[PDB]
Amino acid sequence: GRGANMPFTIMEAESTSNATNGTKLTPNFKPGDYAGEASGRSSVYLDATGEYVEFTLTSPANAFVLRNAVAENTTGTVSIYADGVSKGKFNVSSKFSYLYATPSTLGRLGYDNAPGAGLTAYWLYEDAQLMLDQVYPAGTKIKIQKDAGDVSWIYVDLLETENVAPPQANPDPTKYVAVSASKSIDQALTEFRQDNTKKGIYIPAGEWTINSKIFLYGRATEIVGAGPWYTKLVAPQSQSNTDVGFNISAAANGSTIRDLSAWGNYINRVDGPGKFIDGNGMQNVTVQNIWVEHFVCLYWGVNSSYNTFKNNRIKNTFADGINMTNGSSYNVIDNNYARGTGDASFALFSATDSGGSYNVGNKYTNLTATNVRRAAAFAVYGGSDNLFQNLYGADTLTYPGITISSYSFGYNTLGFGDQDTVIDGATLDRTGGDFWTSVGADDKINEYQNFGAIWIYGGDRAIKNILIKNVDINNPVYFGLMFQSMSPNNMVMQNIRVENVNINNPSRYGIKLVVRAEQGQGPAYGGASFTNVKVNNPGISAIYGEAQSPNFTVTRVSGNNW
Ligand SMILES: OC[C@H]1O[C@H](O[C@@H]2[C@@H](O)[C@@H](O[C@@H]3[C@@H](O)[C@@H](O)O[C@H](CO)[C@H]3O)O[C@H](CO)[C@H]2O)[C@H](O)[C@@H](O)[C@@H]1O
Ligand SMILES: OC[C@H]1O[C@H](O[C@@H]2[C@@H](O)[C@@H](O[C@@H]3[C@@H](O)[C@@H](O)O[C@H](CO)[C@H]3O)O[C@H](CO)[C@H]2O)[C@H](O)[C@@H](O)[C@@H]1O
Ligand SMILES: [Ca+2]
Repeated sequence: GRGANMPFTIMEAESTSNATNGTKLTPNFKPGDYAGEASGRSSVYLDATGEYVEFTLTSPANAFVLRNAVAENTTGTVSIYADGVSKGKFNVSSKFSYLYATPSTLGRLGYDNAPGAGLTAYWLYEDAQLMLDQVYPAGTKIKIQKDAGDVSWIYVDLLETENVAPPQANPDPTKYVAVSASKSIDQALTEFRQDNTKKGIYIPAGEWTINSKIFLYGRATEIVGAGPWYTKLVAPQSQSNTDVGFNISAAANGSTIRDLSAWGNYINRVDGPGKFIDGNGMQNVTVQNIWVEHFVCLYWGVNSSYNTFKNNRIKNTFADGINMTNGSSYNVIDNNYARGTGDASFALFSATDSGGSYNVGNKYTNLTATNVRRAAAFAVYGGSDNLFQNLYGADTLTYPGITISSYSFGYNTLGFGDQDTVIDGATLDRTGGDFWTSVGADDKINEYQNFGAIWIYGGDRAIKNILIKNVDINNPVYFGLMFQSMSPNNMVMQNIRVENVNINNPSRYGIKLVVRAEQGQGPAYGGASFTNVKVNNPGISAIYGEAQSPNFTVTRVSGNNW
């Protein structure tokens, strides 16, 4: 009931509703582990010819996405059956998975694709997409099976199913110049610009190369596809880390991109390039119903305002999904789905290194973000008057479900401003995790620093006016809520409120006031108010750190069972 409303249905392979003659992993929360990195922290291991997982369709489907893990540096197949009749072969491959690092060098996570001595493999799961020539009814038994000739072994994590409409044709051949076998995207855009009666271009079903950053200028431009399953923009797969996509300047304010998919060719993170859409001051641009993969980001906006991001799918990128800096204001990020982003899936960063003030007035609504391969599902870094509402986040590999931080990351930065940053209506399932190193740390349980479902981090910038309300935190890895001040700046927390929050079976505490994260770090400064904040069945205590935090005040307004 919370998050994005998407046309596809996700079914976990390990659900005991599904018959299998293979191996269900028992869950853990461990990076670089096939259960830890899986959706729902488990998957079904198919290991020998004839092993299968049998799903039952709850909704008709003609298209299927298998999130899976196969061996490093292999491509192959796994079989799919409909009611016991074999119907195709998924094309599975570890070409975009397996990024290498070390427990002590987790800052390199996402950047290094080559195996080497002493390196652990992370980011183990990738996706295979398959469309079948039949719409199958609900109640169909869809069997994922390892036949002779299929890959040696495979971890089956989940299957999304979708009933995909037929491809939409050119809305009007007189108003949209058509990409074709003889006409490239670039050429169609030239003809559009040069003929004032055209509203833009139509990209039809098929696979179209994008080896370029396509700049949209001149006037508001409409870029329309036949559907994400049918219109595929394809970065050249023979190459790697090719910066392609769209750049939308202010000349093309009011432009539209919709109903297509873009398949990148990145195999590791690169900082600078790699965004599918570049927003430099763009305004009133609508990005709608696109499906992006294997880019660094879907979108990175710079001082772009009044834009709409609606119904998109962001899967398997190497850094953020959607992020915005430099006074990017009054944008609507509504009804988007993210899975397997390589950094925070949905974020707002008030960086001012390009002459912009606060990110203000933005709305991040009906969002779903799972399997965050690094950092948080939702991250808010400074800003003012920004709303995060009706969110579902789950299975972060390393970090909180929600990060609220005034840390500059080394840039010219504004902290939180005069109006509340609000987080209203969130469900976070199995969020938090392990990252960085915990040398000299208090409350030390392992090699790493441990992160609660929600992290309130005072950095080197002001941290104030934060309202967290109507949040359900189910089985966090460690804590529900975690308050932490960076030393030595010791920025004081004012006007933090937590209302109607349930923390269900946190393994350690429901509330952790960080006392010494690291050598050189001290307790948190400021305070926070608590109303109807319920901690149910903690592992150790309901709240940790109160007595050791003399510079932090806990205001128990009412309703608190701790
Ligand atoms: O305005 C800051 C710069 O943004 C771009 O750089 C990004 C990098 O800084 C980095 O961003 C981090 C990001 O992933 C996020 O989750 O956490 C931090 C704060 O929210 C960010 O610092 O990596 C991103 C992906 O490669 C970069 O997009 C611009 O390219 C750069 O010119 C700006 O200076
Ligand atoms: O995955 C989180 C981000 O990683 C990178 O940014 C780093 C900062 O988050 C930060 O990390 C600190 C870490 O070194 C250790 O000291 O713990 C601190 C808190 O307990 C962390 O805040 O600082 C580093 C230097 O600026 C950054 O390397 C990526 O740049 C960013 O994209 C990620 O979102
Ligand atoms: Ca699973």
